[PDB]
Amino acid sequence: TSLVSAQRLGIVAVDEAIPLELRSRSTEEEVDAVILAVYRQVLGNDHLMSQERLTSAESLLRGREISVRDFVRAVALSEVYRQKFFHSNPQNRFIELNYKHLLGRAPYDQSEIAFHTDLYHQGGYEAEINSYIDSVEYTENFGDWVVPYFRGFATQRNQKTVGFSRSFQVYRGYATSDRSGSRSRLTRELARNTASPVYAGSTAESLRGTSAGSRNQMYRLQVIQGAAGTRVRRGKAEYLVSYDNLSAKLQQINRQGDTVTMISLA
Amino acid sequence: AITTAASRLGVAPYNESRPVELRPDFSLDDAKMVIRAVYRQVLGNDYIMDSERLKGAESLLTNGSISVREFVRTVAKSELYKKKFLYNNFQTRVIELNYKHLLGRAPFSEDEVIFHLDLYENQGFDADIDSYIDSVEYQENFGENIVPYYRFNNQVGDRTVGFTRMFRLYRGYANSDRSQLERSSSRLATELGQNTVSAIVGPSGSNAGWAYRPSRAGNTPAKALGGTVPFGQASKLFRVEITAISAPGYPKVRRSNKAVIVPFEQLNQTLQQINRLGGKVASITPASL
Amino acid sequence: MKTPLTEAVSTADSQGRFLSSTELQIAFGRLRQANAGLQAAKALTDNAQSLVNGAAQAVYNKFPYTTQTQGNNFAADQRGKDKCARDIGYYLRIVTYCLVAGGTGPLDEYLIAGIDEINRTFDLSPSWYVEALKYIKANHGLSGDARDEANSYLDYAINALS
Amino acid sequence: MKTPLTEAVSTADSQGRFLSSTELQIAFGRLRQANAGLQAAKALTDNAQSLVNGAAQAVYNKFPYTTQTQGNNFAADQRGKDKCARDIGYYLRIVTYCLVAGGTGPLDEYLIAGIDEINRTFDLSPSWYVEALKYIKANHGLSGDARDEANSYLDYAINALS
Amino acid sequence: MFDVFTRVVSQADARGEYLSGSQLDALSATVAEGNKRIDSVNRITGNASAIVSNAARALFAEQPQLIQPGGNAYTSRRMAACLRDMEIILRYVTYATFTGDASVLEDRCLNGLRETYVALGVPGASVAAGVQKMKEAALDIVNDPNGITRGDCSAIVAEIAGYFDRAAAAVA
Amino acid sequence: MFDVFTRVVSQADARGEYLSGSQLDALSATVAEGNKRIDSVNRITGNASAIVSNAARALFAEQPQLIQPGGNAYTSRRMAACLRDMEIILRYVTYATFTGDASVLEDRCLNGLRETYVALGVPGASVAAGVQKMKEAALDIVNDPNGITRGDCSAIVAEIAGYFDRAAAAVA
Amino acid sequence: MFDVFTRVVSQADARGEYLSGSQLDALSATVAEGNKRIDSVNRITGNASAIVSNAARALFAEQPQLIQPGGNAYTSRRMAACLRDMEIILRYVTYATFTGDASVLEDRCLNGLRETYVALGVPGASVAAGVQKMKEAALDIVNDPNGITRGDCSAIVAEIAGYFDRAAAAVA
Ligand SMILES: *[C@@H](C)[C@H]1/C(=C/c2[nH]c(/C=C3N=C(/C=C4\NC(=O)C(CC)=C4C)C(C)=C\3CCC(=O)O)c(CCC(=O)O)c2C)NC(=O)[C@@H]1C
Ligand SMILES: *[C@@H](C)[C@H]1/C(=C/c2[nH]c(/C=C3N=C(/C=C4\NC(=O)C(CC)=C4C)C(C)=C\3CCC(=O)O)c(CCC(=O)O)c2C)NC(=O)[C@@H]1C
Ligand SMILES: *[C@H](C)[C@H]1/C(=C/c2[nH]c(/C=C3N=C(/C=C4\NC(=O)C(CC)=C4C)C(C)=C\3CCC(=O)O)c(CCC(=O)O)c2C)NC(=O)[C@@H]1C
Ligand SMILES: *[C@H](C)[C@H]1/C(=C/c2[nH]c(/C=C3N=C(/C=C4\NC(=O)C(CC)=C4C)C(C)=C\3CCC(=O)O)c(CCC(=O)O)c2C)NC(=O)[C@@H]1C
Ligand SMILES: *[C@H](C)[C@H]1/C(=C/c2[nH]c(/C=C3N=C(/C=C4\NC(=O)C(CC)=C4C)C(C)=C\3CCC(=O)O)c(CCC(=O)O)c2C)NC(=O)[C@@H]1C
Ligand SMILES: *[C@H](C)[C@H]1/C(=C/c2[nH]c(/C=C3N=C(/C=C4\NC(=O)C(CC)=C4C)C(C)=C\3CCC(=O)O)c(CCC(=O)O)c2C)NC(=O)[C@@H]1C
Ligand SMILES: *[C@H](C)[C@H]1/C(=C/c2[nH]c(/C=C3N=C(/C=C4\NC(=O)C(CC)=C4C)C(C)=C\3CCC(=O)O)c(CCC(=O)O)c2C)NC(=O)[C@@H]1C
Ligand SMILES: *[C@H](C)[C@H]1/C(=C/c2[nH]c(/C=C3N=C(/C=C4\NC(=O)C(CC)=C4C)C(C)=C\3CCC(=O)O)c(CCC(=O)O)c2C)NC(=O)[C@@H]1C
Ligand SMILES: *[C@H](C)[C@H]1/C(=C/c2[nH]c(/C=C3N=C(/C=C4\NC(=O)C(CC)=C4C)C(C)=C\3CCC(=O)O)c(CCC(=O)O)c2C)NC(=O)[C@@H]1C
Ligand SMILES: *[C@H](C)[C@H]1/C(=C/c2[nH]c(/C=C3N=C(/C=C4\NC(=O)C(CC)=C4C)C(C)=C\3CCC(=O)O)c(CCC(=O)O)c2C)NC(=O)[C@@H]1C
Ligand SMILES: *[C@H](C)[C@H]1/C(=C/c2[nH]c(/C=C3N=C(/C=C4\NC(=O)C(CC)=C4C)C(C)=C\3CCC(=O)O)c(CCC(=O)O)c2C)NC(=O)[C@@H]1C
Ligand SMILES: *[C@H](C)[C@H]1/C(=C/c2[nH]c(/C=C3N=C(/C=C4\NC(=O)C(CC)=C4C)C(C)=C\3CCC(=O)O)c(CCC(=O)O)c2C)NC(=O)[C@@H]1C
Ligand SMILES: *[C@H](C)[C@H]1/C(=C/c2[nH]c(/C=C3N=C(/C=C4\NC(=O)C(CC)=C4C)C(C)=C\3CCC(=O)O)c(CCC(=O)O)c2C)NC(=O)[C@@H]1C
Repeated sequence: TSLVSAQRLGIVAVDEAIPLELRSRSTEEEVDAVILAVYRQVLGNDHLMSQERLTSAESLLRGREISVRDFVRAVALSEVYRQKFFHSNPQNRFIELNYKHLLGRAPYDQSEIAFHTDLYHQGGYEAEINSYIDSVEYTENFGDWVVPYFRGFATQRNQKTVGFSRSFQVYRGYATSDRSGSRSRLTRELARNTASPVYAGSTAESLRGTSAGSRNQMYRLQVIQGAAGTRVRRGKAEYLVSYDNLSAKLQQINRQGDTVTMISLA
Repeated sequence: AITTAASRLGVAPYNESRPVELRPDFSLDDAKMVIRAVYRQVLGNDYIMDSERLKGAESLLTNGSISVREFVRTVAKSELYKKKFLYNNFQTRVIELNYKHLLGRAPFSEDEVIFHLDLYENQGFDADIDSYIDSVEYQENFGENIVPYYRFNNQVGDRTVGFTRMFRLYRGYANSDRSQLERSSSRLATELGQNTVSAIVGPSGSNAGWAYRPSRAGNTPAKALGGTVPFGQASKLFRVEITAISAPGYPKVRRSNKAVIVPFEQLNQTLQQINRLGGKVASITPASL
Repeated sequence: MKTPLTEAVSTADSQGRFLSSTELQIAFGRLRQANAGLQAAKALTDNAQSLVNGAAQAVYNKFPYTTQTQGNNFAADQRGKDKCARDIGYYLRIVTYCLVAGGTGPLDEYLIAGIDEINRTFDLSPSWYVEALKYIKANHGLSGDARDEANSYLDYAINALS
Repeated sequence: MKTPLTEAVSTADSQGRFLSSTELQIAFGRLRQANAGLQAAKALTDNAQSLVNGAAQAVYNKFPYTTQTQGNNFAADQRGKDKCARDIGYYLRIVTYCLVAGGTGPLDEYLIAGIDEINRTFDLSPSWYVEALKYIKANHGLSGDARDEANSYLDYAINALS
Repeated sequence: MFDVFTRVVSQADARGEYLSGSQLDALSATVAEGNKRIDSVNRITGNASAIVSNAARALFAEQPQLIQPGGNAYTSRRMAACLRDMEIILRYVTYATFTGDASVLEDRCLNGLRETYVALGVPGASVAAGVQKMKEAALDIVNDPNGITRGDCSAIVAEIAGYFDRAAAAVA
Repeated sequence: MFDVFTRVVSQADARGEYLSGSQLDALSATVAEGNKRIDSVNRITGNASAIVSNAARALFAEQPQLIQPGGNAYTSRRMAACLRDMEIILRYVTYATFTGDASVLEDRCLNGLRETYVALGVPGASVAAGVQKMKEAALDIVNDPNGITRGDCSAIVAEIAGYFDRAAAAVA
Repeated sequence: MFDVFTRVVSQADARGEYLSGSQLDALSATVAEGNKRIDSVNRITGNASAIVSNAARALFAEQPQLIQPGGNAYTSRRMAACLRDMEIILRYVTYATFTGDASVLEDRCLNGLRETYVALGVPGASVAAGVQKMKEAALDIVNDPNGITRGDCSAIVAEIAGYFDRAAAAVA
């Protein structure tokens, strides 16, 4: 996005990122950069140990035996990708990680969760992974030679608006990674076809003045509430409380049976 | 509810005053109404000069940065509130004022005094204010978005002792909680300590005997222990509270307020005698049977 | 946005590398250019109003129809002339920003990106702005490195428009 | 953090007013005390190890059962002695923090709040720490304003423990 | 919140270490500047209404779109809110100067202010311009030589400049 | 919240049906195990302080970075908050044991606890380790065969273990 | 991200105004300072491995709980990830020094870092301590007078120290 929203949302680096294309007759440093970019983006910005590198796959990329898309497929199908994204993750978290790593976006619909779940159940992890890489979306966005990059913060054709908001649920910052078993943040949002407020970068913080407590810290409690007291006017509720009253807010939320969806520092 | 005696007490203006709620996506008049209601009720109807107004808390409430409950908390923890109600008051009076402002009711028993005085002494005034505001009672009555209001009417977890003590704490609509006859003295220390009640005396303009207050000592007890025996033959006994006794003058008149237990058969004579002594009848309560 | 220092850092970061002698030479080139760029920005700022007014008049002279045909996209009335002068001032101010920054990054971020569909939606002819930029090129009165860098920005805008 | 300056600003902010002469006098008193507090912190810091060892020895002498009775809460072994020396060092270091800050705020924030729950849960006698603080009072060797302010913080800790 | 003393104390406590000799010497140095700091706080406070009013007048003179009908400073309620905002920023800047630390300004005033302004359509660039006007008005008032003891206040002026820049950067 | 009976009542009411003979017999079997359930609750309650203190000691021995300066359990208010959190987890586990249902533990203790610990910077994995220590001590205490009518308490012990695992899984 | 020039460019564009004479002179002053800024970047880069290794050694000596089994720097993978974090922080500090602006730190290096550390259980205070060690070593390397033209580099050293402190505060 433009700078004025970019600094607020903490997505400046994504906006200024330039797609990396492996051209013909590329030098050694260009193949090195492509391999590094693929490892960074497909493995979700983990510190990749040299013992986890795909030496044969990157040799085939180096000798121009395979394309960038093929190397991306090899990294995605590799046991390293399985270990850190599949074997200890729920299926819905796993496929949103696949959407982030392979297509550079957040899931748009619950039907996309129904797809890749049935696809896994029929054809295994390999068929499920190949669905993303062989998709029309991957072809039109990246082709055979462009390293996949995150696209959820930019307006795409055939995109739902919610994706942009949901993008902030799968991209938590430039210095973040998809390393830690974890549950998807988008489960209820996808199932009920909703959107959640974006609290990313500096958007989550709120004014304090003298209303914050001793340590000048406010907390935002996003809860789902119903009538169990006073009249409830909305199903969604947001409470801004100081640290000193946080426990009290939690307990009164708890004794009314309201479910806490998110708690963040504001 | 209170219907026939609402105007005599100060309850009638609060009968048609609905609770002030800040709805989601509120307008600016809604924000100003919440600010006005909070100033009137939390600060006990004191006049608020412009220099004492909490501009930042008002701004934050207007913006939605804080809720009504948070704004009430900020007002109750402010230096304005502590100057008006904390620094010059016995902590039992502070507790009475806290219950009246933040909960809209009088303290029920000595246990509340115990809890709040211990909490003030061990963790400070701010923590005590928090206990008033984070209480289950506050949540069920006002919640997050409703300005606290006087709870005159009977409710689920009430005691009638609170109904009687409300009129010890509240002295009329044009009254300001720092402009009452008892001034800075605790109104309920004896009552909460002894688990007793006082006959309800209404506010000034609606009740001629409004100014009656019992003294420190030498007060006529509520009930007629002994029955009608000291009064010869009598049917029923009544405790009459009399204020503004002045006509005979000192030394014939020592205390301008006097409570007398009189038989039914002397009630006519008692009333005439009260008229002669220039007094005003505050209340008359059955004392026997 | 596109400047020698930020792109050197972004290229180095995408490669996971420290800044090496290459990026240091990039900074040296920026330092060599920067004083001339700053004095070009000062000279354009001081004579900004005269340059903007003269550029608008040159556009009106070479495109006289813009001064008497009625319509929202033309400068026949005062509102059109105010919009036109504001647009030319936008161009000149962003060019001074480029001279300060040492790259076309201000032009790309503020003006160049999305200029074509704006010009299309509001039926604004890019040849008008090309003539305004040509007047600015011919009347800024700069010399040496300041002129060379400023003209590079002005005809970068011209190339983007044509 | 209860310090003169932070509390002055907090009180002024609750009234929403600028800092008047009252807060300036609070700052002047803080300035009058600060050099003595800093020298007190330096003297306590330079002598800290001997103070902690001597305080630990004083506690072990007054309560010999702590050095000879088995149990996690006692110092009959090396682990318990190390925990005891660590606790006394915490006390001394936070006292130096109080001397630097000009108030009991470090003691309140780091040590005092919740200490009775600590001593109850882990069966630690507050009398031990009172004896350690008395040794520090009797042995810090401070004089004048530094001694008065340091003894105020040590006595604050003693009063909290008693 | 922190002041100049408790900031170093908190860093040391997180490290579990006593303050070093250099840190204590630096704290003694800022004690030696304390009179100058109190003078700065007093001079800005004593000129606060003039600073806010002149800065606002200059801001609306150079940005007439703020006060044109429909502008963000148009209507007396929004103009009052703008003036109040300027005074709030100036007051928290004085708080930061008094404490010797930007924690009060950042935590109580600046945090979430940009979000609030965005959500309201308050133009943060012009608020930053107004804070910049209050900037030189206050720096010239702090540096006014008349009726004060002679000495160099360059360090405290730089610190106040930094607080004013933090506030302008936070809003913009 | 739900207890063991009201859980099946809610499920039956959502289906519009009476409990079946199998459901009534399962509830009767729960009733027949009630004395052991009360015994287990009583034994954990009577040793709650010991469980919390021993588990905290074991956790801080195995994870010393929690109590070193700068650690999340360092300073008396944070160590006390941590001990209080241990106590709260144990108390709600006892509540779940008493009711025969995990709804009280989920709805009143674990609701938003992971998000709370993430927001506060409290390490949830270390909390889970402390919960595992409380689990092992408490299961030993419930299985102690001294001074109680001998019986097989494996089912209630497995249920208590499940509640402890639920707490530890929610925090970690 | 911004460099020292584009920061004021973006501020001016939001204001819709040309850079004033004072801003252009300040930028010219920054340009005249440029050679020593390039030396500071070069000196930190040429000693990056020594800075990272020595600071890591000092951090693990001061906090042995990190490297003992069960600690967050125990095992080769976790230790190597820690060494990479140190190198990365130092590299981004060099980026900030080279550009003259801190936006590269917030945009990239500190963008969600505290969230990452909380999620993984990495002790942020220990990272801040390591960053402080790298700060002291790098400032010593920059201030070394041997083999360079003599001059005053106090302003650039203060700026580098500010970048290091901001990195430390992002995780502390
Ligand atoms: C596993 C939990 C252990 C175990 C338990 C066990 N308890 C009983 C029997 C009883 N225990 C009680 C309990 C109480 N009586 C009281 O008044 C109170 C105080 C409020 C308590 C806690 C009772 C009433 C009984 C029944 C009578 C009796 O004393 O036996 C049994 C026997 C089976 C039964 O369900 O009645 C068992 C098995 N036994 C073990 O071996 C475990 C270590
Ligand atoms: C503080 C940083 C230290 C310091 C620096 C300093 N350097 C110079 C001068 C120059 N330094 C360079 C740098 C390079 N030349 C190269 O080819 C390379 C590799 C690409 C580098 C890094 C240059 C070009 C100069 C100018 C020539 C000269 O040697 O004078 C100065 C002098 C002032 C100036 O701005 O030129 C200073 C102050 N000096 C100290 O005392 C600190 C320890
Ligand atoms: C114009 C009337 C107002 C305005 C608009 C504005 N929007 C954006 C950015 C985005 N708009 C969308 C919306 C969609 N993308 C889609 O694909 C769809 C259909 C499914 C919609 C509805 C999104 C997602 C973005 C962000 C991503 C992107 O910009 O590509 C901007 C740019 C904001 C920035 O800072 O760059 C603007 C300016 N702004 C106004 O002031 C008008 C009132
Ligand atoms: C070392 C001083 C301390 C320490 C570090 C540690 N960090 C991680 C893991 C990660 N570190 C990062 C950080 C970055 N990645 C980037 O791309 C950027 C640049 C913008 C940064 C700042 C990330 C994202 C991770 C996530 C995991 C990954 O593998 O990348 C670990 C690993 C934790 C684990 O393996 O579970 C460690 C150990 N740990 C200490 O104890 C030191 C105090
Ligand atoms: C060593 C005994 C001889 C030698 C080797 C050499 N090989 C290459 C380059 C490549 N080797 C391969 C082969 C494979 N890669 C794989 O992944 C697998 C398993 C499927 C095999 C068999 C490939 C594909 C290449 C090209 C890619 C790459 O360079 O890594 C080189 C480099 C050639 C060059 O750089 O141009 C060399 C040096 N060289 C000798 O002199 C020995 C006789
Ligand atoms: C003015 C003609 C005389 C005078 C007045 C005076 N009054 C007060 C204080 C209060 N006045 C009221 C009255 C009302 N408040 C209401 O809300 C209503 C309508 C329902 C009325 C009629 C109240 C309650 C107060 C107390 C509140 C407060 O803030 O004071 C004072 C102030 C006394 C003091 O500050 O100590 C004064 C001075 N004084 C004169 O000399 C005139 C004859
Ligand atoms: C101790 C030397 C003697 C003693 C004391 C005692 N006091 C109470 C109860 C109360 N004390 C107070 C006091 C105050 N209220 C305030 O507002 C202030 C401070 C501003 C003070 C000093 C109050 C209000 C109570 C009631 C609440 C409470 O009970 O805590 C008791 C308990 C009385 C009872 O029966 O509950 C006692 C024991 N008693 C002696 O015998 C000593 C000579
Ligand atoms: C009915 C047999 C007689 C009667 C009753 C009557 N009562 C009221 C009003 C109130 N009743 C109470 C009593 C209580 N409040 C409590 O909290 C408790 C329990 C702890 C008691 C016993 C109170 C305080 C009120 C006033 C407040 C309220 O009603 O909410 C009325 C209404 C009077 C009026 O409307 O003014 C009536 C009619 N009246 C008869 O004639 C019967 C003999
Ligand atoms: C004079 C400084 C102020 C003043 C006085 C005032 N007092 C009265 C009336 C009475 N005063 C008393 C006195 C007492 N009762 C006792 O038992 C004691 C102790 C032994 C005392 C001191 C009484 C009983 C009355 C009423 C009967 C009587 O008048 O004697 C008045 C007259 C009030 C009226 O209007 O009736 C006055 C004026 N008034 C001021 O303005 C001075 C500040
Ligand atoms: C002047 C050379 C000719 C001319 C001008 C004219 N322009 C417009 C309208 C717009 N101009 C722009 C351009 C920009 N906005 C920016 O933010 C920037 C980048 C920093 C640029 C270059 C835009 C977006 C518009 C439309 C919105 C607006 O009105 O501001 C008009 C009016 C068109 C209309 O329909 O309102 C005119 C008249 N007209 C001539 O005849 C000249 C030859
Ligand atoms: C020394 C006077 C006596 C003694 C000490 C002893 N202490 C413990 C355990 C703890 N001490 C503390 C205290 C603090 N932690 C802090 O962070 C601070 C504030 C900065 C303080 C004051 C705590 C929290 C513990 C328990 C957790 C921990 O181990 O850190 C022990 C061990 C108790 C146990 O059960 O493990 C001991 C032995 N013992 C003696 O005999 C001395 C007389
Ligand atoms: C003045 C230079 C510019 C301007 C200002 C303006 N601000 C608002 C509204 C608010 N300002 C705040 C800010 C604060 N409130 C506080 O308590 C504090 C300290 C923590 C701050 C910094 C808030 C919260 C609001 C909203 C609530 C309120 O209205 O008070 C407005 C009004 C916006 C509206 O539409 O109502 C205005 C006008 N506007 C300009 O154009 C100037 C550049
Ligand atoms: C101890 C095993 C670990 C640990 C704990 C720790 N927790 C906090 C703070 C809070 N914990 C809670 C949780 C609850 N409060 C409740 O009322 C209930 C029931 C709903 C729960 C589960 C809350 C809300 C807080 C914050 C508010 C408050 O403390 O009252 C802290 C303090 C953190 C801080 O002071 O910043 C700590 C230390 N820390 C560890 O390192 C252990 C692994």
